[PDB]
Amino acid sequence: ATQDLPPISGYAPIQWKRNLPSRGFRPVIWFLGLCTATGYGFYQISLA
Amino acid sequence: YSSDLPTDIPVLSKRPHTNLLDYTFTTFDKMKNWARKSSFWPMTFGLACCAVEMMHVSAPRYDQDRLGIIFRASPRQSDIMIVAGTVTNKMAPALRQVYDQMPYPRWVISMGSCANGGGYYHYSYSVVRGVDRIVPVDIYVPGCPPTSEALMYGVFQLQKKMMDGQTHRMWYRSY
Amino acid sequence: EESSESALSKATKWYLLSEIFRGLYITLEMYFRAPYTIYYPFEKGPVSPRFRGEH
Amino acid sequence: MIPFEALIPYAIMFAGFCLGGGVMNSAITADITKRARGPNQEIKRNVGED
Amino acid sequence: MLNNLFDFIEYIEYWLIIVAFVASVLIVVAYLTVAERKTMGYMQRRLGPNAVGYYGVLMAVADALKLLSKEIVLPHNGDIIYVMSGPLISLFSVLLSWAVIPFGPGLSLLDSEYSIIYLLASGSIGVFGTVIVGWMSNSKYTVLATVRTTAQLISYELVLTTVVFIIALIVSSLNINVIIESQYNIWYIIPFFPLCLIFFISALAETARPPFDNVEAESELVSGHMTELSASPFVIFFLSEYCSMVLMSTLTAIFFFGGYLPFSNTIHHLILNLFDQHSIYYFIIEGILLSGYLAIKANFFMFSFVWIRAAAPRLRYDLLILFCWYVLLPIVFAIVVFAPGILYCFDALPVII
Amino acid sequence: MLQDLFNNYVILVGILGLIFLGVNYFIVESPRMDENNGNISDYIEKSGPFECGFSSFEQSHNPIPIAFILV
Amino acid sequence: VSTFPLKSDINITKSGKTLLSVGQGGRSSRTGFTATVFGGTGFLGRVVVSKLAKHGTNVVVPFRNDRARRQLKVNGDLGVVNFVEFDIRNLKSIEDSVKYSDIVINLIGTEHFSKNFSIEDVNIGAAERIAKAAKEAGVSRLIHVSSYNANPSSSSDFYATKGIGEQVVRDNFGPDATIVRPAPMYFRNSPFLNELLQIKALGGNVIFKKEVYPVHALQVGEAIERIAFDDATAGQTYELFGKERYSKKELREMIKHIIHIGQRGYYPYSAGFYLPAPEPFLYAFALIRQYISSQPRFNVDQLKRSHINQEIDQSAKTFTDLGMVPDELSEYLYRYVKPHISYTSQTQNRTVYSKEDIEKLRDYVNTP
Amino acid sequence: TNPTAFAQTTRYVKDSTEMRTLVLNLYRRYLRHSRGFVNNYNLDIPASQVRTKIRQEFERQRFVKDLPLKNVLYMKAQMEFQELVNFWKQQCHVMQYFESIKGDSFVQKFLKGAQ
Amino acid sequence: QSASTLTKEDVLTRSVSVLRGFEVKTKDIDLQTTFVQDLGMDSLDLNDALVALEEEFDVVFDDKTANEIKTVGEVVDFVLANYLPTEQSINHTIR
Amino acid sequence: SSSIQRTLRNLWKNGFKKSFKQLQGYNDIKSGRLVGTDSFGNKFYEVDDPVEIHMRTRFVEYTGFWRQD
Ligand SMILES: NC(=O)C1=CN([C@@H]2O[C@H](COP(=O)(O)OP(=O)(O)OC[C@H]3O[C@@H](n4cnc5c(N)ncnc54)[C@H](OP(=O)(O)O)[C@@H]3O)[C@@H](O)[C@H]2O)C=CC1
Ligand SMILES: CCCCCCCCCCCC(=O)OC[C@H](COP(=O)(O)OCC[N+](C)(C)C)OC(=O)CCCCCCCCCCC
Ligand SMILES: CCCCCCCCCCCC(=O)OC[C@H](COP(=O)(O)OCC[N+](C)(C)C)OC(=O)CCCCCCCCCCC
Ligand SMILES: CCCCCCCCCCCC(=O)OC[C@H](COP(=O)(O)OCC[N+](C)(C)C)OC(=O)CCCCCCCCCCC
Ligand code: SF4
Repeated sequence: ATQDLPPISGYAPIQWKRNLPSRGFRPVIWFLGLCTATGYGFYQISLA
Repeated sequence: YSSDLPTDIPVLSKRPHTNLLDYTFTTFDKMKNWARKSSFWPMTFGLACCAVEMMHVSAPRYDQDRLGIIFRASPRQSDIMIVAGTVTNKMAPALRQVYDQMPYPRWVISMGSCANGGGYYHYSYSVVRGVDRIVPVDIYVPGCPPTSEALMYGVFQLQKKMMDGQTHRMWYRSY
Repeated sequence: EESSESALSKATKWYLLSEIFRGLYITLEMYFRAPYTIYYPFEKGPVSPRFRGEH
Repeated sequence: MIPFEALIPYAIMFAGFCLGGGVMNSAITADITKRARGPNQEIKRNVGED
Repeated sequence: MLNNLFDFIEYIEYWLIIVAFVASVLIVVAYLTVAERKTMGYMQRRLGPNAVGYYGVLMAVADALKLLSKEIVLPHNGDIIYVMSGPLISLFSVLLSWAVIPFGPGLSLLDSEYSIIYLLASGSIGVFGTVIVGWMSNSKYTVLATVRTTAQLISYELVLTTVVFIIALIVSSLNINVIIESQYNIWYIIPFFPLCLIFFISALAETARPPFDNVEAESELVSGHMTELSASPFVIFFLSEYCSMVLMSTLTAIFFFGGYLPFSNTIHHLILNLFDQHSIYYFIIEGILLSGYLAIKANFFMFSFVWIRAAAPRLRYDLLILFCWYVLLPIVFAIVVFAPGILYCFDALPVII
Repeated sequence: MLQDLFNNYVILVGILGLIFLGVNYFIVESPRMDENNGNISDYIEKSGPFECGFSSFEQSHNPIPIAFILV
Repeated sequence: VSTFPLKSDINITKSGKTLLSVGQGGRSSRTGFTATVFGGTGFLGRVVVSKLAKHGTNVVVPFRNDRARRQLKVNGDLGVVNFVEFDIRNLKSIEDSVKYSDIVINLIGTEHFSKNFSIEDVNIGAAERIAKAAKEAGVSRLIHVSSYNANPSSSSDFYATKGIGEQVVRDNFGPDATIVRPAPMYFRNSPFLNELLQIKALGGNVIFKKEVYPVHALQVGEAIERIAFDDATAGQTYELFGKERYSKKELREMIKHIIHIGQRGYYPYSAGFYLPAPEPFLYAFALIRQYISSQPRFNVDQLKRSHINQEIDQSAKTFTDLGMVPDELSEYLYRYVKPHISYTSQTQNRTVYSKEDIEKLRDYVNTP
Repeated sequence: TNPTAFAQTTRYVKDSTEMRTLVLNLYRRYLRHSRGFVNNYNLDIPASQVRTKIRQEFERQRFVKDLPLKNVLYMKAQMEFQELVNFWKQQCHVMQYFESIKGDSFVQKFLKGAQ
Repeated sequence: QSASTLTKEDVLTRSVSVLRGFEVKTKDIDLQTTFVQDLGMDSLDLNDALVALEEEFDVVFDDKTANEIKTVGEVVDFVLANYLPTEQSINHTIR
Repeated sequence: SSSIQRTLRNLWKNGFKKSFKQLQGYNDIKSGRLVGTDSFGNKFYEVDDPVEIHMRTRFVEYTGFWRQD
């Protein structure tokens, strides 16, 4: 009122803990995709 | 050996463009002046707290790179020397050597009270009372520290001075 | 012998640079965000009545 | 939010490749075709009605 | 006139083609410097150059012209050999490498069955230009960069050369234009995704770009071999380094993304069907499309060159030496055996047609 | 395979490199138009090596141990 | 320099003003004098401005090159060194430079003529206008610097115009004008030494045969400081020269051994350290570059001066009248040619040439 | 932590005879490095003038009698020696060190102001 | 290659020449000539001569030897016993 | 804020002459409601566009075309 003070109920809570969730498929899926791409790529190379 | 010097020929800074060669060399100067004003490359020479405000000019809020301003670590690749901090007697010989290693054309900016006149440490036994005692200063930026906008204003003043250079028209008219 | 992840799983992340592409993706996100730059001298930063400048 | 000002230099670089490709593909092809018309300059340059 | 002019142009026509070719490469290199600053700026939430020419389109001109109007620092005027021999060798090496880059089918200045060898050989000469600057130099920071420069060459040269040889082995040809045409049905990114990553890593090492920017680490060796350079010697070295960035970005598009081949065959036919093949306008558009396909793929990797700089810290050069010899070399040598085994197994050994 | 076009490009590249040096030598204003500190061959404070401000020992021709010599 | 230049703390000018000096004679001290140094951005000008401003004397520096005047302000404290943009063809600009000055030093002079100024305009016209403007401003002292071989009847344009310049200055300003005739001056970046230090000196057989009496530039600036602050020097002519006579060929060869160009026997001849050319060819080349080259080259008049040796006017005064002993070139030769040494770089051992070492090297040069 | 080059351990010598030897040992080290001082700092004087200067400075404290003063004088001389040999001083300082230069009568000081 | 080539007479001859460049009392110098008495050298004058002799023969007197040497002959003996040629680069020897 | 649509809206609101002057000094095309003018002649505007960032809601239009102070 005659000063700078927080509200009666106080401020809402904030986020300060670490928030870095993992993303993407499992590593095995990426490995299979690499092998699938290599297999199909050599197939088209062989045809040519 | 008779010499008849005209008496009322205006000086270069006041001399208007009369013939075709005046516009030619003025075009030559403006192309160079625009290039040097646009490619404003200071040298990374942060000494004290004045350097922190110099870093915030490169901060995203002001982004000195948007004006073509890039800080170079070597005096060879820089044409602007920004003295941002206190110059001590132990540091003064190093400052002079670095200044001499900058190829011409070169300009010096004195930022903050330390570089201008010593500021808080004017009456100190180990502080130079102004960087102008060692190197010629083209513009003085006041403040302790000068704000990021204060430094940018000083750079704008220097760029205004650079755009008024008449190096090649001076050769045509004054030499 | 006490690793939680298999050798193939640890090799897939290592060979395919799992965390490097994660770092690249975060940097690309900022490329599609609004910058912070203001256009001095056409625009000015915030000032307060307590600010100290020319006397 | 796509910043179009950042893409301006890439558009000019894109035009840089197109300048080389457009000139080389057309000028070289035209020169070969022109010289295949005949042994004299009156046939290489002048195009007949028939 | 007229008759004497309409054959004079024919006499000088091919010089205009080369001059246009030189301008085409220079424009991309000139605006790569502007693009890199603009790209990093927005990633760093700044703007990048926008106040030198309308929206920053003259930023490259100002940087070049200002440096061309700078004093050349040397012990004596006659010492113009020492500070210019290095940059000139580096610049000539990368400019000559562009001769074998085809913007379209047969649209390369130099066509030869050994274009791959000429490409690698010409690039290796550019390394000699960098080490020339450290010619018993009195500058300690220049000397340290030369030692690091040699160390980086030992890292990427074996890895980069062998990866290119695998692509040549797959096509059984050392001609760049033949390699491009061999990717009509499949782009080599799919069968050789590990090699494309390895090639890009070697390209970063070759150009001394971050995270392999140990030669010109500002926080380690102020400016590296360029700490004593100013005015034209700095420009030529700066031009040569960025010319390599464009060249390596274009090479990545050629070896793994089909070069100038269209993204979609159907779209390519539709656009060209709007033009008559009996008029020169078809071949003007055709050159724009084919080079436009190359430009889009090349601009992506030039974007990626900037992208990795703004996302990864610098790696120590001694760590880079162990990285290439312990990891990259065994992998690439494994593939150079794996690939012929696959091709022979399915009776698909490559021939040139 | 004809390489006359390639030869012209190589000739232009060699000439192009000299243009950059020639332009820079003919564009810069003379020292007298600048602060007139004289020729660079006399300005020893400028032509000297860069050592971050402080002059140190001159070790131009000292041996440099190399830890990756075997590599 | 010393610690206090004035002989007394109170000085009365020729115009009647009383000037009091304050301080011990440092940067913050003052002498009460205001001086105008025409051509203060030149070679000798920087030495003169440095000596005057370092003791507190106010210096007004007319200038035409904006970048060249910046380094002059470092010499003095705040408000000591002042700049006025001027041109010798603008009368108002010159009158503003001398309005508040008690001393005017005219260092304006040239050996070449350009598209805008002739030798007469600078050596005679500029000197006359400055001298006449100084008198109308009531300047107590005027100091004019002519050349060493100033002679109005000389066959060289430079020497003749310098000789006429001495007479035209005394007529305008009056009998109270002091004239200085300095010999070729040696110093850092000195024009007299720059020609000798040039590796590719075309026509060295014709040009480097001139014999002179080189004098230290620091002493010439010191002498001007003595003359300006001593009213007993008014109306006199001073010939500033060294005791030892030297020929440019002796200096050229002595320098060649100091620079160690001869470490490789083939190099001096291959690098072009000797360029023998006929004088008619040098005249043609000098004549051509007088209208093609945009920078002042070796011109026609300097070719004439190579055949004229420095002759000393015995009637004029010397360093002895000013209470000074001329410095010997042998003492200061090494420190001014040191920047041009090829390698040095403390590799094995620096070869420091002392006063005795230089004199011995002179004997070696003349030894066949 | 390893001490820098030419660093000595500070010690208080309680014997006058031992102190004399230490000064003599340090005196020879200055003379032996005189040529190194000329080369490193690029002086305009030969090494012979440097040795004369070194002798003059040493002779200024020849007749010092108090042992506690000798230890401080010797310690500072060792610090000065280390500073010069390690090229820690800038070349300007050494040039001014050798740039050190009948007094004026009563009237001459009186006419100018004196002190 | 790396071996001393000095002789007692040559070392003594050059030792006398160095000592005659100073303000010694007597120009007659032999092996038995003492620095303190015959040459009239004080503390600093003696050390100046010793360092000057070091420069001629490219040797360095140790602290104990320099603080106890009395005659010129002891200087000659020290030079003969301790002098070595400075090691050259690899190119000087094998080429 | 860096979108091309924002530039097109400001280009239409300002017009050719107003936007070209901004393209010479401002390095940005901006539009806003006029707030007032000072004695020197400068014009001051406030931006109601919701896509403008915190510190960029007020700007000045200087009298000069080539130089701003
Ligand atoms: N060895 C020597 O140098 C000798 C010197 N002299 C004379 O001493 C005087 C000092 O010259 P110095 O310093 O030694 O070498 P400089 O010849 O370089 O000095 C010439 C000075 O006069 C100025 N000057 C020349 N022409 C003009 C002009 N039209 N308008 C304005 N200023 C002009 C120059 O100004 P700016 O630099 O801005 O162009 C410069 O400051 C000269 O008059 C010279 O003739 C004579 C004998 C020996
Ligand atoms: C060929 C080599 C490579 C290309 C190099 C190009 C460099 C860029 C040019 C520098 C820009 C610059 O300097 O323009 C900045 C200057 C402003 O100068 P100021 O000092 O701010 O004001 C002083 C000027 N007054 C007093 C008039 C305000 O604009 C001008 O006066 C532009 C007007 C001139 C005419 C323009 C149109 C004529 C055609 C021009 C194109 C052929
Ligand atoms: C398709 C060609 C382009 C992309 C090629 C590279 C992709 C990543 C390869 C390794 C993935 C891996 O190893 O996956 C594993 C990791 C981490 O998952 P984790 O720790 O196991 O999660 C824990 C277990 N969960 C799954 C149950 C939660 O995933 C990633 O970090 C995926 C990265 C996605 C962001 C970047 C994608 C776009 C890249 C930029 C555009 C070129
Ligand atoms: C068979 C499939 C072949 C796959 C081909 C690709 C292989 C790539 C290399 C994998 C190994 C590796 O990155 O190794 C990491 C090495 C060495 O690490 P280390 O010392 O061994 O420690 C790690 C091992 N630990 C955990 C057991 C101790 O250093 C580095 O951080 C190198 C970083 C290079 C980053 C370049 C990215 C540029 C952008 C590319 C995306 C456009
Ligand atoms: S002037 Fe103030 S802010 Fe700047 S360095 Fe000195 S104390 Fe720090």
